Amino acid sequence: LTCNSNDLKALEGFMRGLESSIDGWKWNESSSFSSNCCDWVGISCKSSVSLGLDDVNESGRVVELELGRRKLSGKLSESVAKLDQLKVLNLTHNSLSGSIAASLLNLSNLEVLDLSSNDFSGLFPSLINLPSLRVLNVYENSFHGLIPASLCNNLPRIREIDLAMNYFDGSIPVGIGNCSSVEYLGLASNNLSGSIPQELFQLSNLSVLALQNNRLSGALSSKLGKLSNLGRLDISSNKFSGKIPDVFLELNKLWYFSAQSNLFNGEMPRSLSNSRSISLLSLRNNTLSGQIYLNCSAMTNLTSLDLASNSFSGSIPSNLPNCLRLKTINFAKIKFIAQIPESFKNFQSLTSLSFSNSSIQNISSALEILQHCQNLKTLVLTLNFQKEELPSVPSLQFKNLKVLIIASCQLRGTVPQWLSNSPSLQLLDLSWNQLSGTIPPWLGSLNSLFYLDLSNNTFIGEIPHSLTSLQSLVSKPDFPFFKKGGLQYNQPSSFPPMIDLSYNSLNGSIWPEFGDLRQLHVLNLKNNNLSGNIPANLSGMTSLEVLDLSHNNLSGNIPPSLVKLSFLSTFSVAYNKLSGPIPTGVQFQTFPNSSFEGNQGLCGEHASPC
Amino acid sequence: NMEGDALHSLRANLVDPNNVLQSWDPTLVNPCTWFHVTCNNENSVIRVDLGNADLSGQLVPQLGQLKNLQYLELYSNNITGPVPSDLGNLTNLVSLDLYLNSFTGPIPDSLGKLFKLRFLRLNNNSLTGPIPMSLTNIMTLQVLDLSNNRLSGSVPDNGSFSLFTPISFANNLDLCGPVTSRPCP
Amino acid sequence: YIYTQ
Ligand SMILES: *[C@@H]1O[C@H](CO)[C@@H](O)[C@H](O)[C@H]1NC(C)=O
Ligand SMILES: *[C@@H]1O[C@H](CO)[C@@H](O)[C@H](O)[C@H]1NC(C)=O
Ligand SMILES: *[C@@H]1O[C@H](CO)[C@@H](O)[C@H](O)[C@H]1NC(C)=O
Ligand SMILES: *[C@@H]1O[C@H](CO)[C@@H](O)[C@H](O)[C@H]1NC(C)=O
Ligand SMILES: *[C@@H]1O[C@H](CO)[C@@H](O)[C@H](O)[C@H]1NC(C)=O
Ligand SMILES: *[C@@H]1O[C@H](CO)[C@@H](O)[C@H](O)[C@H]1NC(C)=O
Ligand SMILES: *[C@@H]1O[C@H](CO)[C@@H](O)[C@H](O)[C@H]1NC(C)=O
Ligand SMILES: *[C@@H]1O[C@H](CO)[C@@H](O)[C@H](O)[C@H]1NC(C)=O
Ligand SMILES: *[C@@H]1O[C@H](CO)[C@@H](O)[C@H](O)[C@H]1NC(C)=O
Ligand SMILES: *[C@@H]1O[C@H](CO)[C@@H](O)[C@H](O)[C@H]1NC(C)=O
Repeated sequence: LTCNSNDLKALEGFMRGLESSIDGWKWNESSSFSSNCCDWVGISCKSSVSLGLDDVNESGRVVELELGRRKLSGKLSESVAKLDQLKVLNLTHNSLSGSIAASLLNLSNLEVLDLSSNDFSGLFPSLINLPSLRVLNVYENSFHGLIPASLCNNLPRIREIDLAMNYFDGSIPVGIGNCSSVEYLGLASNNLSGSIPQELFQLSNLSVLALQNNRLSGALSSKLGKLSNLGRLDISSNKFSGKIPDVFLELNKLWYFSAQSNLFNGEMPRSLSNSRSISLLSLRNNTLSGQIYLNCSAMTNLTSLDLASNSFSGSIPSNLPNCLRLKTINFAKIKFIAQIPESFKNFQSLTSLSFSNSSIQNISSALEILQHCQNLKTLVLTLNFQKEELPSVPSLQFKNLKVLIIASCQLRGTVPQWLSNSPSLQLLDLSWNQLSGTIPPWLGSLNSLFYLDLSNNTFIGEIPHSLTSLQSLVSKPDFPFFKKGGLQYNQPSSFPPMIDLSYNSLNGSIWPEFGDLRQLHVLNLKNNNLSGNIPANLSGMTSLEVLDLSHNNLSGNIPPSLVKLSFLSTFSVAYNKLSGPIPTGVQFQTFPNSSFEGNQGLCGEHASPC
Repeated sequence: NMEGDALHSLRANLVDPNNVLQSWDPTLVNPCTWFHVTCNNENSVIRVDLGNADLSGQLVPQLGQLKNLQYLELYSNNITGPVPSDLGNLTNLVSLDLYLNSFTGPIPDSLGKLFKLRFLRLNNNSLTGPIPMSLTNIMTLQVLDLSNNRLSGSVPDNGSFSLFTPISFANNLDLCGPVTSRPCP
Repeated sequence: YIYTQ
């Protein structure tokens, strides 16, 4: 109940190290807060008698200091090591900088040390005596040089070690094998190089191992089969090489394996094709070759399978619909030059499929097959079927489809009616095709659609009024997408809401009612026949980041009300019939002179004086 | 990625009742797909347009880490606290708009290290103290609005201030000079 | 256009 005096003096030292005051602590001494550190917020006391301290005084001792997310700036004072009964030290997600005193790695009672997400830098202390420590987390700091070679010599009770997101360098220390009790080891996002020391495979309680994003090299030795309790392994973004060892019968708990973006080659080992455990499998962006083979009788846990961007040859495996839990497939950038097997009509587990840039052919049968997969949510056909004809058959139905992208195929035909059988469409990309006709007004009735890309086609006619009324533009496991370097979008909600009709033949004017779409981030009308006045009411699109009207026939004035778009970063009226003063609002003054070019009668700032 | 970290530091420090920062996800390899951020072709942030976003909270020094930043538009919000000196580390800035906010404290002297700056608008805040002299060194500066602050001091007509007029310094605490309406004693 | 890889 009553703060120990030495503990209080240690906490007072910690306090000066900081550049700002912690609320819930009596700080300045003009503070009206309690002088008893035990009622300070983030501090937990235990009786001296419960800690087995039999001495003359009965006082509260500080066993937990938990300051996570308190917005702390300063150093970490050495005097924190004066608190000898400390069990938990949690400083996570703060601004603290400086080095870590060796003193603090000497505390005998310490159980959790969590320093993560700070500015700590310099070398990590080489002397670790922390015989009570379950958890050591330095994730996300500025530490550099070697991981301590002696790291585990004094950590007999250790459970989680996380060094990830630092500058640590060198080979993983041969002493990493003395970590015997460890379950979690994060090394990812560092400078580590050389081979994996054979001694890593002696850690028999190892459960999760994160090695991704380093320079690790050499083969991946068969000794991996020694870690039989391993459930999750990320080897991604290193440079390893050679065949993948055929150990997967030995790792019977392994549910997660990610080797992507390495130099691996040869065929996938037989045992991996047989794993009864693996759930997520990502091999993408390696040199793997041969005919893809999975025993879907053996593979009863498979859910995410990602082979994209590999050297595979032969046929699309026709037995994959026999993997009963399999949900997502990224087959992108494997060049099959075949069509989709008839048997995919039975894939009822599949929610997401990408054949992007896989040289698939006969789109007519592709859609006829794929409509029978009831659970299809995401379908990416980009860069296939080149020059074929986008089926106009009314019969096709994808009921559950959220995302449809068939882009850059040079497809011919019109926007087909069958697409209306997907009332839940959020995202539609038909861009970069030979598609013709008029954009059908029924698109307006899609109540979930927030992203529409019709760009770089032959469409003609007017923009339909109904787009003005799209419900989701009026008001408000993993399958990465990349947008043409390409930026990565993790799910559909990551794309700014968009209407991109750019690069077509559309005639007509721009409807005033666009001002009703308050959730629209991007409007791209560039490169069309659009004529008439830019409506003042565009001012009402409050969320609009990008407004591109360039290369059209538009006449009249840029409406001064466009100053009310405060989020508008990027804008072009270039090459139109436009005339009059350019709006002087703040966003406009930051637009480049090229945004207004090719309009003779435009004047004011950005042009010749009116 | 360090730029993502900088802007995320800014996010943890702001207050966003309308979720305009909802798309800002620190786990991403960079922040180019984040809404309201624009990057150049080498994928480095050249714009942040947060104007009139109902944002509250405060800035952060980490803002100073965006080496290619050009336009910082924070105007018309409720952001409070100091204007960080680290802002002076942005050499490529042509526009800094902090106006119509709640900022207090003085104006960093480091602001005079922005030699490409066209637009400086700090007007309509609570800012106090003197007007940093280095600003006269910025010859590219087209617009200056310090009006409606608590500033106190002398304002020379030398250098780039020869360009400006009393409306740029109007409605302060105690300001005098030839570029102002009141001559110094 | 959007693609995956
Ligand atoms: C540190 O505290 C945060 C809450 O601020 C918590 O989420 C995290 O689990 C703690 N770290 C450890 C190692 O317990
Ligand atoms: C592993 O532990 C043993 C026994 O304590 C010791 O001989 C060896 O030096 C340790 N490993 C390293 C490299 O410190
Ligand atoms: C690994 O697990 C078992 C049970 O969790 C335990 O008995 C043993 O202490 C652990 N192994 C080592 C090497 O400490
Ligand atoms: C593919 O792997 C190589 C070599 O590891 C890497 O450098 C490259 O960035 C990877 N490509 C992608 C898009 O991940
Ligand atoms: C299947 O995967 C799940 C996690 O998705 C995991 O809990 C389980 O261990 C795996 N099953 C087997 C048989 O290993
Ligand atoms: C595939 O799996 C089943 C069940 O595991 C097994 O009995 C069968 O012989 C395997 N076939 C091959 C060719 O691996
Ligand atoms: C498509 O594959 C081609 C040919 O193999 C390659 O040049 C190109 O990078 C790929 N494009 C995309 C977006 O995947
Ligand atoms: C539009 O499409 C063709 C291929 O369909 C492509 O080569 C061209 O560069 C694209 N142009 C624009 C304006 O996007
Ligand atoms: C744009 O052009 C006008 C005159 O045509 C000029 O005063 C202004 O400085 C130019 N803006 C830029 C940044 O080039
Ligand atoms: C303007 O005068 C001030 C005050 O004496 C001085 O500090 C500053 O450097 C001068 N600027 C120029 C460019 O002459």
